[PDB]
Amino acid sequence: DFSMRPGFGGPAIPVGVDVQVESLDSISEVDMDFTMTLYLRHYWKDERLSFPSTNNLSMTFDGRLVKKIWVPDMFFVHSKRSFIHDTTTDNVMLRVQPDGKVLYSLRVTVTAMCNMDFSRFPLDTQTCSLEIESYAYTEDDLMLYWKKGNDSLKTDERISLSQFLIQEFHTTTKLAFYSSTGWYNRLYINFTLRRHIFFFLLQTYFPATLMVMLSWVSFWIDRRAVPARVPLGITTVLTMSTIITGVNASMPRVSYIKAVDIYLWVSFVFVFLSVLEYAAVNYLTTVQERKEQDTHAIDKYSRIIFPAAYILFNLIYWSIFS
Amino acid sequence: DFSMRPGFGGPAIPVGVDVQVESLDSISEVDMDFTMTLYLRHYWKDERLSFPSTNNLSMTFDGRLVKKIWVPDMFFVHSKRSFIHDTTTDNVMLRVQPDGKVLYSLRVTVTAMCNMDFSRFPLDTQTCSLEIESYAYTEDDLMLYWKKGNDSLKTDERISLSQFLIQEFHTTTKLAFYSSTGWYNRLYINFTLRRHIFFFLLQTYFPATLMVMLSWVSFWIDRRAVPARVPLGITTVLTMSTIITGVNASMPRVSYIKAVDIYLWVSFVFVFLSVLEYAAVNYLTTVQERKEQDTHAIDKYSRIIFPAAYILFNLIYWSIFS
Amino acid sequence: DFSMRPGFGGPAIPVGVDVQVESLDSISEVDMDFTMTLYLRHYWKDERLSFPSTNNLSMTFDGRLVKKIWVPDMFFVHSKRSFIHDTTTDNVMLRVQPDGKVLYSLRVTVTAMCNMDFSRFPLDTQTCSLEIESYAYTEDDLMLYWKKGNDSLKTDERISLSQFLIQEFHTTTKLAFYSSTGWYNRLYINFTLRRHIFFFLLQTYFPATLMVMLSWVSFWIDRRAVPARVPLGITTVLTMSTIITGVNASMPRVSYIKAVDIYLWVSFVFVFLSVLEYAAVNYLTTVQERKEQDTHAIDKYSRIIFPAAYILFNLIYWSIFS
Amino acid sequence: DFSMRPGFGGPAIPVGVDVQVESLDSISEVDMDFTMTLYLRHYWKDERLSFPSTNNLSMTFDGRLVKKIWVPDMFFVHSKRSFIHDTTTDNVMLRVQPDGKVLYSLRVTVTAMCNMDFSRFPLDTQTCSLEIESYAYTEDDLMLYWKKGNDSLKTDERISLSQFLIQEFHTTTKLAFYSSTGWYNRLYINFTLRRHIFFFLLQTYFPATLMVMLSWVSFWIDRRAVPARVPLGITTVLTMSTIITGVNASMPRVSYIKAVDIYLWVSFVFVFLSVLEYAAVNYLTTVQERKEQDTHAIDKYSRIIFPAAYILFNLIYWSIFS
Amino acid sequence: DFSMRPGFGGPAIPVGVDVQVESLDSISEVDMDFTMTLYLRHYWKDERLSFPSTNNLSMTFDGRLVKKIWVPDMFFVHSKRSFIHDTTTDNVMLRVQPDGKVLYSLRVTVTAMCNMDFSRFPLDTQTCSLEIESYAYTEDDLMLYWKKGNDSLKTDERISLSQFLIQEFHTTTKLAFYSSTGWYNRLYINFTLRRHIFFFLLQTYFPATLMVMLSWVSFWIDRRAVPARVPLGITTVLTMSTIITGVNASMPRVSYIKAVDIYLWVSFVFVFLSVLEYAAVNYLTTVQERKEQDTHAIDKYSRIIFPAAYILFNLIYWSIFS
Ligand SMILES: Cl/C(=C\n1cncn1)c1ccc(Cl)cc1Cl
Ligand SMILES: Cl/C(=C\n1cncn1)c1ccc(Cl)cc1Cl
Ligand SMILES: Cl/C(=C\n1cncn1)c1ccc(Cl)cc1Cl
Ligand SMILES: Cl/C(=C\n1cncn1)c1ccc(Cl)cc1Cl
Ligand SMILES: Cl/C(=C\n1cncn1)c1ccc(Cl)cc1Cl
Ligand SMILES: CCCCCCCC
Ligand SMILES: CCCCCCCC
Ligand SMILES: CCCCCCCC
Ligand SMILES: CCCCCCCC
Ligand SMILES: CCCCCCCC
Ligand SMILES: CCCCCCCC
Ligand SMILES: CCCCCCCC
Ligand SMILES: CCCCCCCC
Ligand SMILES: CCCCCCCC
Ligand SMILES: CCCCCCCC
Ligand SMILES: CCCCCCCC
Ligand SMILES: CCCCCCCC
Ligand SMILES: CCCCCCCC
Ligand SMILES: CCCCCCCC
Ligand SMILES: CCCCCCCC
Ligand SMILES: CCCCCCCC
Ligand SMILES: CCCCCCCC
Ligand SMILES: CCCCCCCC
Ligand SMILES: CCCCCCCC
Ligand SMILES: CCCCCCCC
Ligand SMILES: CCCCCC
Ligand SMILES: CCCCCC
Ligand SMILES: CCCCCC
Ligand SMILES: CCCCCC
Ligand SMILES: CCCCCC
Ligand SMILES: CCCCCC
Ligand SMILES: CCCCCC
Ligand SMILES: CCCCCC
Ligand SMILES: CCCCCC
Ligand SMILES: CCCCCC
Ligand SMILES: [Cl-]
Repeated sequence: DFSMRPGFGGPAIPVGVDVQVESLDSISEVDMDFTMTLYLRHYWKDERLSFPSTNNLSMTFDGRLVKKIWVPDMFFVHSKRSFIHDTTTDNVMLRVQPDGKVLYSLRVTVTAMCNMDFSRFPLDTQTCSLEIESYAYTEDDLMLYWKKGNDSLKTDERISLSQFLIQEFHTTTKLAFYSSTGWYNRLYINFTLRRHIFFFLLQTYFPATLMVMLSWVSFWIDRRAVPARVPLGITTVLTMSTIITGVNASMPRVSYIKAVDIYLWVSFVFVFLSVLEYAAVNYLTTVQERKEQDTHAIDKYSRIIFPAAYILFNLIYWSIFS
Repeated sequence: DFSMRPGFGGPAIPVGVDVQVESLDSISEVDMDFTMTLYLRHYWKDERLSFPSTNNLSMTFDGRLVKKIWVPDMFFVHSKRSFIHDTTTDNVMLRVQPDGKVLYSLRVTVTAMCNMDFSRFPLDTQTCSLEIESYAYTEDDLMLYWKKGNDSLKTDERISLSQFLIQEFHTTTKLAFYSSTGWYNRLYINFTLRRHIFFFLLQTYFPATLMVMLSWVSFWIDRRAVPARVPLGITTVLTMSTIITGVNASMPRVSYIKAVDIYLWVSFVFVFLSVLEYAAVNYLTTVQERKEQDTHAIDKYSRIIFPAAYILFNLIYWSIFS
Repeated sequence: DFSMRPGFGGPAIPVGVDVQVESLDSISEVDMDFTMTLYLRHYWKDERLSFPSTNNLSMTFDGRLVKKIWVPDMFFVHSKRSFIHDTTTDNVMLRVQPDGKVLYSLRVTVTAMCNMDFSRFPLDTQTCSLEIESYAYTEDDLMLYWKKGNDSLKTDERISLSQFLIQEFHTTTKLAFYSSTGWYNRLYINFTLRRHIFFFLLQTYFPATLMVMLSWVSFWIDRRAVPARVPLGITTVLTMSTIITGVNASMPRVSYIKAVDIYLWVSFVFVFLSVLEYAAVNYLTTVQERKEQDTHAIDKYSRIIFPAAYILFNLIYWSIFS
Repeated sequence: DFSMRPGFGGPAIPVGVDVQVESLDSISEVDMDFTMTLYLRHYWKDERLSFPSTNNLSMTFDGRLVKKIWVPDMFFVHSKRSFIHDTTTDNVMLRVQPDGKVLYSLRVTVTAMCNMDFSRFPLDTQTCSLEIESYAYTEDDLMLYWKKGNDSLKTDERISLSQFLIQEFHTTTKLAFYSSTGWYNRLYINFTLRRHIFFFLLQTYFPATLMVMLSWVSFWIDRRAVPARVPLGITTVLTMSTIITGVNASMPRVSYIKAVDIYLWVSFVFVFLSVLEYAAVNYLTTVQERKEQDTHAIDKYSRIIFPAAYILFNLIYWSIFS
Repeated sequence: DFSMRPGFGGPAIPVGVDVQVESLDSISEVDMDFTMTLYLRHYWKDERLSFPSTNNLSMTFDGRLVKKIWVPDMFFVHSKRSFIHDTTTDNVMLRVQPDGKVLYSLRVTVTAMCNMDFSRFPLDTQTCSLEIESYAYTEDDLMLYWKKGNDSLKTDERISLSQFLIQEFHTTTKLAFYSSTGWYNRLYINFTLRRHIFFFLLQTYFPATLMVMLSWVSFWIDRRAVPARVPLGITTVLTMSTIITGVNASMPRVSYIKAVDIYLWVSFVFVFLSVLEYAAVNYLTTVQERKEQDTHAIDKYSRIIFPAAYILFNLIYWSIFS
């Protein structure tokens, strides 16, 4: 009866795992998941599978035999969807040796949930993992381990992504507990991710800075030229508002506060204050004309104060986000 | 014949349910649904499943036995789509004890319809539920209950969402009736949802307020400077219209009136009225010049009246939506 | 042989239908279809299904028996896609009575084609239907009818949609003909749909109207102030063009002429004419100065003529679309 | 052995086809394909299927018999995806007559590749086709033809599309050759498509034309009014650029040159030239003032030359695209 | 036992491949993959499949026989998803000759990963490939080759794409190694891709260039006209910012630096510098008036220097990207 595991009732059966990674097919920021294609290999010794031959060499069967014999039942923990490839036929392999050591191999694609924090965007780093576990059998019945330690993971040379950079592949293990079912062995495949920083500096942190620098030109124009100093500021407000909407249309769409939002909103406040400045100046000059019937003090102070505050802002901001 | 339930013809069979929640995979606002992955467990006593062993301990089978024996038929009420995971094999478990107490377990993902009201957006709170029912059998044949009361629900520590905050998981039960079929027992899994308010305050309720404040600067400029007071107002109208279209491009897309729409439209009316104000002033000054051949009264009254009305608006608005 | 219908060769077998509607899952305007989840019930009398019991009460089987016995073959006319739910097992029920009266029940989701006319958008009303027919058997072999007349349809209390309002559920029947196959009986489920009008009035018919009102302010400014009357009109053109593009980005995307398009284009023409007006005025004043070396007549006539024409436009427009 | 065709080894078996079209479900411009739902019927005479009855009338089986007997193997040439409907059961019909004439019928949806040329957009016309072929058997084994000539195609009265107009359904046949396999018979279903022209005239060819007409107003304003003639032109440039981006956001997205692109770019050049015109005029007047210390000739020539060139452009353009 | 290959234990079985390409269904730039539909053919000699007939001619079976006999197990290396077509029945063919030479044929669609570099966009060229391999058997058991060399690939005459141009189809072979499994034979189908350059020149490299040319007009306007030279520059900044956001909304969405980005950002810097220029000029004139109580030198130098620098930029840029 190939429904009972090898060594039933006695000690747990040692099953060993080997993995090779093919590709990383996609990543979704809004749904917080990633998709991967890999090869998965198993090993064990079963005597009901022995045969009399002198060759001392393995012999090959396929998926049809897999539905007759007994086989492990690993599954992917914290997955959203997976499948096994089937063209032009099932991507399954089964090799059987004279002494009874089986090898069993699959090709699969998995989508796995990854929790991500965007508060430092775009200067963040994300960490993700793939988890492997047996579904039905506890650690007293089935024992699970990496076949050759840290060397039981292999990775493909052309694995790439359009939005990210990948580094630091390694394996770990950990024991897990379910309250209604027991203690299970679990294996992990970990890696790290990062973005192209110097592109975001030019896409977002550059136009805003130029706009704030453009609002300071007003302090050097003659206060007598009202039809020239009034339209300049409000057009500058318009430009900055347009920019803040273009950046939002090109970003992934997240609804809590991010690093880049802070910088843009502060630049906006600097440009709004410049408009209030000249309104004060105009009003004071006008009441002086009325009272009686050279650069203004507020102009020659603004020319110093505004840039220095912006410089202080930048120092603190980049001390916090580094 | 494992087509007749245990206890056929006599009294109803008691079946008990246990649940553990894995993840919340996605939420759709336009279609009004959510997607969830969970583990589902059942329990009962059947004597046709007894076997002679002294061990007083459970013994394990899998999905192939499930197609031979009799098994409950629960289903998900008010679901749009669901499925059972099958890699690397069916995520199914079956454990059978010497006295005949069966345990049966599945891994599944469900999308369930949730009715939502957006009239208070973005200050709303949404309530959603998952419902479990037997398809074929009434309460006189099958009896359904939570195995250990309020403690029959377990939830994962890293359950998270990018747009929402989750709280208040608990269980309830209720009897249900179909007119052509009878009375059935139903179980419920309830929870609550909310948004990040202080992000929306800065994304939407901040730029508009600054714009209305910018339209008030006009009352302090000299009425003699026509080429300076005329372009200011119409450029301010342009800026506010641009803003009202950016917010609409970044929101989920709903076609009845929402809280945030009201605030934006009222700000728009304030800016339109400021333009009509100076047109009155200009016309009156001009006819005075013609008649005959200092700040105007309407200017020095507007400087008080406009801000006070806006303050009254804000008081009432936040008294209504709190 | 359960491949021959009950009453083969003699008279047609009467089969009766009962329906209960669960939810309306989605609607697509571009592809012209809707998606629905319902319960579907059948009834008939078959003697090969009789059994000797005294109970005078029905007894329950499930989907496995359905593959052995004979069963109707209804299908959904003018559907694009459908399916039967299968978690945690097939959503199928079969109840069999001592005298041989079978009851058979399914849970299904269907997407059905609905032809829609958008010429009156957004003041339109759409009518849609679900059609049920037997695939293989003509009216001389199988007879199909509603079990209890108008009362054979039941509907759920919380059926809702985010963009529409639903009303007027009722049933009808009609005989249908295929040229290569014969006459068949058909059943229908009809209902009506409508939009939230007073939201569209504020989203689209309000900003344009304010813009046209803003273009009339120019007639009251002094014709001597050229740098003040020239930029006003062209900025107003810019604002109206921006608005006409935002509305188009927020609508469903249809490529023939709709009611709302007409109103927007007419407003655009009014604003373009205002610019041509002042160009005439300026030119005439200038040639007068040249000839020789008070309000202009065209100004004081425009102040009356423009609003009156707009009022005439609105009267006719709302007499046509009501 | 129902694996050998009727008439094996001798002459080819005549199989006849009949078709009725239900709906046209969708069209994709970017991927260049369309999706269709239809009924497909076959006919032939097989003697291994004869039975002794006097009725001289056909008798009905279904899909389960289809898996036992022999049946044709038609397939859809140049399809991307297809399927057969299966709710509430397989949409399959089989009718068998006393003399052995079989009728066999299916309901299916197909997506078929259609090659399209967009160079004349939006004044184009597209032609598409559906192709039917036998997969395994050459013209010496299986003979394929339309059952009743041009009358073997039927079409539904409410077939409609939201973006197109459909006309000219007819059938054709053609012999085809594969180099590694042989000569096969092929059947075709052809039709024609077109757009709503007079909507595109108003959506795209109208605003641009008004803008070019607005740039000509500048020639009639007094050259002495620099602060009035300078902002007019550059604001007009801004408006035209905005328009050219809105049209691009509402079109299907194709990356070679189209008819409508040409018209928009030429209008853009006309508006840019108007700005250069006044710059010349201003410079010449200024140097005249300097030299010494009425309408300008370039103004009164532009008033004639610009409109006449635009009229010439329109004549040629509509002579080419008609 | 048709589970052992022909020639088991002795020498490897020679299997030969032939391919014909139907269509190229789609391409995704963000996910870096392409989708293809093709016919795939195999050949070999097996004696357990011989039959006694004099005809010296092949005889036809179908997919049902394929599940009984032994058959190769090729698969698609570096694929994301594939499938075999099944309407109206499995697209499978099997022809068997008196001497035992089998022919076996399939119709399939595959999506295959293609690594792409966008740094030269839009002047890039991409190279892609399709790879074929045996899953279970090494080169000592199964030998794989192209049936007729370079002539074993055929391609369809109407293969086309909406965004690209296709050229250079040819075949290659290469031996491959897996560390846990052995050496395998691999076949390749290669081709080349390119874009429509002269469309992108007009869509992107034309408006920016005109804008930079428009910013140079300012050097020829009289420095005394402040209300005419100040609004011109800031409106030009606004126009250029708008343009840079429209291009980004119409491109595929990639997050590292591309060729076209560089050109746009440099144009932006030229327009910002023009505004700073007149601010210097105005300030110097004003202090001169104050000191004392003709074209400026910076104006007549700018008129030469700005265009020459832009010309130098273009020379270098097109020397680098050619
Ligand atoms: Cl971010 C934005 C506008 N939005 C664009 N899309 C959605 N909201 C905004 C927020 C704060 C401030 Cl200070 C200025 C601006 Cl313009
Ligand atoms: Cl909300 C909008 C424009 N739209 C943008 N997308 C769709 N409509 C609008 C509505 C009312 C008022 Cl008072 C002002 C404006 Cl700008
Ligand atoms: Cl509706 C549009 C521009 N488009 C925006 N998206 C696509 N086209 C338009 C059409 C006619 C008139 Cl009179 C004015 C305008 Cl602005
Ligand atoms: Cl069509 C476009 C801008 N784009 C908008 N989306 C993508 N590019 C443009 C092209 C040529 C000319 Cl002469 C003027 C303009 Cl504004
Ligand atoms: Cl490209 C962009 C704005 N963005 C539009 N969408 C996203 N960012 C920008 C970047 C650099 C410079 Cl110098 C100018 C501009 Cl306007
Ligand atoms: C979490 C602090 C946000 C501060 C935003 C300030 C915007 C001017
Ligand atoms: C709105 C501007 C008011 C300026 C007042 C300045 C008083 C010192
Ligand atoms: C932000 C500028 C403040 C200038 C204050 C000047 C007081 C004399
Ligand atoms: C939540 C961190 C806010 C940091 C603000 C920094 C302002 C310079
Ligand atoms: C339901 C009341 C809506 C009021 C909208 C007012 C817009 C100015
Ligand atoms: C359009 C402005 C008219 C202003 C008239 C004011 C009469 C008191
Ligand atoms: C909204 C301002 C009204 C001002 C009225 C002044 C009447 C003298
Ligand atoms: C439907 C509620 C409208 C509330 C309007 C509040 C205006 C201050
Ligand atoms: C079908 C009549 C359309 C009229 C459009 C008029 C646009 C100014
Ligand atoms: C382009 C404006 C011309 C105005 C001419 C008016 C002649 C009565
Ligand atoms: C649309 C306004 C026309 C004004 C005509 C005035 C003729 C004296
Ligand atoms: C096709 C109907 C056009 C109606 C135009 C109404 C103009 C007032
Ligand atoms: C194929 C000719 C294109 C011409 C484009 C001209 C744009 C000004
Ligand atoms: C940039 C404008 C220069 C105009 C020069 C005109 C010489 C006839
Ligand atoms: C495009 C207008 C050209 C005008 C030339 C005038 C030469 C005196
Ligand atoms: C490729 C056709 C170009 C036609 C240009 C027509 C310009 C009037
Ligand atoms: C990799 C060099 C980028 C240079 C960008 C310059 C933008 C002004
Ligand atoms: C912000 C403009 C300052 C110009 C100073 C020029 C000194 C030579
Ligand atoms: C970019 C223009 C520089 C002009 C310098 C002029 C120095 C006299
Ligand atoms: C990474 C290549 C940068 C090339 C810059 C060229 C500037 C002319
Ligand atoms: C905004 C500056 C105000 C200065 C008041 C003296
Ligand atoms: C004259 C003060 C200049 C300040 C520059 C930061
Ligand atoms: C808009 C203010 C009008 C005042 C009339 C006296
Ligand atoms: C002079 C009146 C000022 C009012 C500020 C709200
Ligand atoms: C646009 C008005 C023109 C009037 C001609 C007398
Ligand atoms: C003086 C005429 C006013 C007209 C208002 C509609
Ligand atoms: C742009 C017109 C220039 C005329 C030179 C005489
Ligand atoms: C005075 C010339 C007018 C030309 C109109 C096309
Ligand atoms: C921007 C030009 C400055 C020149 C200083 C002499
Ligand atoms: C007078 C100098 C002109 C320079 C044109 C590039
Ligand atoms: Cl001025």
